[PDB]
Amino acid sequence: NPLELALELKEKVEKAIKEILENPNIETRILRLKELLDEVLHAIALIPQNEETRPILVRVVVEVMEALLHAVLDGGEPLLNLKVLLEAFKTFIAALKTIGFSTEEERLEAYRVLTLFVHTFIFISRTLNLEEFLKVLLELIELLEEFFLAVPGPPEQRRVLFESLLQDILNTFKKKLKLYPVEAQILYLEIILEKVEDVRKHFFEKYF
Amino acid sequence: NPLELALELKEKVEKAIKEILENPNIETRILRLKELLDEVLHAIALIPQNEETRPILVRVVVEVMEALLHAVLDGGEPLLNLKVLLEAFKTFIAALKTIGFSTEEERLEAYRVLTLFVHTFIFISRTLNLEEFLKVLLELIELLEEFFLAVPGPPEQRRVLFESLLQDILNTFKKKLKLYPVEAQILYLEIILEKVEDVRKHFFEKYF
Amino acid sequence: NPLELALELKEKVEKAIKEILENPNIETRILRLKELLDEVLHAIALIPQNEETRPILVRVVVEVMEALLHAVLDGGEPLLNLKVLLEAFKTFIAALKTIGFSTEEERLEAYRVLTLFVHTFIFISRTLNLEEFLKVLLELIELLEEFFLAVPGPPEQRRVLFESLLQDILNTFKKKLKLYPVEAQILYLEIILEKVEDVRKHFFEKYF
Amino acid sequence: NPLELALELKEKVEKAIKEILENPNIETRILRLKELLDEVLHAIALIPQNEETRPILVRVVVEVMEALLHAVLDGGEPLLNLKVLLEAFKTFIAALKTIGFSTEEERLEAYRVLTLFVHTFIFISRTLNLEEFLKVLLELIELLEEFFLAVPGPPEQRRVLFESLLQDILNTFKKKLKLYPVEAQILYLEIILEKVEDVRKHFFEKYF
Ligand SMILES: [Zn+2]
Ligand SMILES: [Zn+2]
Ligand SMILES: [Zn+2]
Ligand SMILES: [Zn+2]
Ligand SMILES: [Zn+2]
Ligand SMILES: [Zn+2]
Ligand SMILES: [Zn+2]
Ligand SMILES: [Zn+2]
Ligand SMILES: [Zn+2]
Repeated sequence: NPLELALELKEKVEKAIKEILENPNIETRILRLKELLDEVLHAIALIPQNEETRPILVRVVVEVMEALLHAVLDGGEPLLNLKVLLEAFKTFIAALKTIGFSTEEERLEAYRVLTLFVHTFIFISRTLNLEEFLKVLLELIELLEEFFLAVPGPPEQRRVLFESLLQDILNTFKKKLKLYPVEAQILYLEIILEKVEDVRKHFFEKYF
Repeated sequence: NPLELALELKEKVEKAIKEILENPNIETRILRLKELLDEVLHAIALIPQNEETRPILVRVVVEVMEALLHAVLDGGEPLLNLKVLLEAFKTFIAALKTIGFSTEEERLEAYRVLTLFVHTFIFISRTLNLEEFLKVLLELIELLEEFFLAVPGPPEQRRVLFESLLQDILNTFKKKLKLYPVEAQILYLEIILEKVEDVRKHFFEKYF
Repeated sequence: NPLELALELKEKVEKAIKEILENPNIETRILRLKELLDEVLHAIALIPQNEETRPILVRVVVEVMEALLHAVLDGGEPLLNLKVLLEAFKTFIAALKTIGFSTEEERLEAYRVLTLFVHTFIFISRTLNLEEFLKVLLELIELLEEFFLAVPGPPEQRRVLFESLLQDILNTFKKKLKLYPVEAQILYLEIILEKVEDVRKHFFEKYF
Repeated sequence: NPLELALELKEKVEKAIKEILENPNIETRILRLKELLDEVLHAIALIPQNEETRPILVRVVVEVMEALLHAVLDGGEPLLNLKVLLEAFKTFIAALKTIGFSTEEERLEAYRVLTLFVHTFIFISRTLNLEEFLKVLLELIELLEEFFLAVPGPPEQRRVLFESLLQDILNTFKKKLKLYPVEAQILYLEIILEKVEDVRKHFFEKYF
């Protein structure tokens, strides 16, 4: 019966998270959390999927991702943390795709997780230099587009959240750029604005 | 149901403001209030929006902005406070645009908040020197134009309030300018008068 | 047929300007207008060139440049706006060179655009410090020389307009310099006077 | 009959483009587009060449290259996309040489595609470091020379477009160099100016 499998997977994930959080090494915590996320994805892949189990899997994946975000916020080199965050976010999108969403509560949970991820990524990536900043920001924008193409729902919130998150990214980029001479402003502002306009156009063509 | 979500968001914001206010550090209070404003915006973004929730969201945003203005008025460096005020007020326009306005009470509350913001900004920016003074006054005028383009309503009040606020800004600018030799008067008076004339022309073309 | 191509280019530019002006972000407006100028230059390059098309190309370029000047006058950091104005003016000179100039009406339109550019540049550059002021003023004088060498016509107007514009620049420079102690007067006044005398001598040798 | 072969090749290419654009992975999209371009070249190689088929082949090659440019603009490591762009542009030149050019419309289409390629390449290569920037710019200039030697036509447009593109490259190079200390300016400005002067001299000797 699928429901019992969902409960046993939930308990297994809870014990695994409790074990991993106990470890003193922060980098070890991050790596084991990423591996746990991948194993959770493979576990959902095997479990039968239906109405009742779907919210259970959604919640368990949300707990894993939130725990990983909190752990990656504690310590570590910023670049390694950002790369692990990107890989984990790709796995998160894949898990959300295979699970599928029906109820509104799961949609709101995923949207909250996305907002938390965006804020955490911006906060961590604040400390880098210019080139890595631009690279990670472009990767974040692309993954944002992929996630908004992954979760189906009403288009109004789909538009509002995308606009708000792109505005957050632009504000952070401008804030960072104001620390550099006038010449770099032109180049990097042009690059970021063109990328944002392109992704906005792609999304607006999609939802129509 | 949207209403219960509105109430619960209100309560969360109330204890959030209460907690943050007990913090001893001033700069921490300002920064966390700005974070709370942004998170509130993202919260309304997800909250289903209809007739009854609209006033509740307007009230909670008004309380957050008023608390931030009072906290900013207490202590801190002038320029940093002004920049945080500008960012938070831009977020305020974004939140008001997302919410939408129907009733007159919400409109009057928004106009009162705008008046409070303008007076506080002028009072704080009084202490700076002419270059930063002129800069902050210019983006203050631009953000005034954006806000008055954001909230729809009757045009007579939208004209009278704009004229009064521009008069306040001009009086403050003249008061500050009267401390320096005659040469600066010409240049800076010309700059400010041209800017205010241009924004007035833009608004008067808009509402017609 | 060249005439139909000129008309379709005109129409494309009009909707391009209409779309661009709609955007809320000021910096995006400025950058996209600069790209529109460059693409207009490239389009004119391919367009077959003859009598009737010349006025049409002169108009469309004039409208694009005027819209960019008005947009730049609205908002933005002074230095970035000035630099974008410089590159746009270089593109404008190149476009005027490739188009060719026969009729008097197009000449008067080009001279009016040059006067507008000079006044706007002076007004915007008023707010900078001495070093940036000197740099931007010297670049402005050099591009003025290039433009007056780009558009052929009767030499009396080419002399009178050059003298008037140089006088405007000198008056603005003196007005700005009167804010600072006596020592800076000697240095920067000497630099600007020598530059102006040199460019005047070059032009007067040229037209003879 | 050659005409039916041209239509069937057109339909095959449209179906292939539609299939490739569907793929989620961006790098796969780029690679399959490049392979499609090469296979298209081999297809025209076998296709009998005459008057009516020539415009059809020009159009289909233009669509393939435009789709590849748009896909390359979406995502990927900049250096990889630049190298793929260089290889695809070489293939594009070879295809244009094999097809031949008689009508003016095909010439204008090819020139527009060249302009799009130059702008996209400059925009993408903006983000690299100094040495890679210089290398890719030199390869771009060389391929520009080859393309302008590939498509025959009137020499006036051949001159104007070359001058405009070289000016674009020089402006971008100066803009990037303005981010670095004074010593690097000398060396790299010298290298780029000598290269562009040499290629201009070669072209001017050619067309005479
Ligand atoms: Zn795996
Ligand atoms: Zn922590
Ligand atoms: Zn936010
Ligand atoms: Zn107080
Ligand atoms: Zn007042
Ligand atoms: Zn160009
Ligand atoms: Zn204006
Ligand atoms: Zn092959
Ligand atoms: Zn795209």
